[PDB]
Amino acid sequence: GIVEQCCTSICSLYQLENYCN
Amino acid sequence: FVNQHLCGSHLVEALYLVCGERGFFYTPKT
Ligand SMILES: [Zn+2]
Repeated sequence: GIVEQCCTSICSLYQLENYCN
Repeated sequence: FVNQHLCGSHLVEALYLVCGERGFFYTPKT
């Protein structure tokens, strides 16, 4: 989920956008 | 865009900024 990808690890702008509606 | 670990409230603010009018879902136990 988002925590694992973007907080534990680092996310690109594109990966963060996967959590938009 | 920043290349850093984004956690807690900072992560939520990043989604509010990136997603704009679309909105977003924050589901931490996923
Ligand atoms: Zn802080």
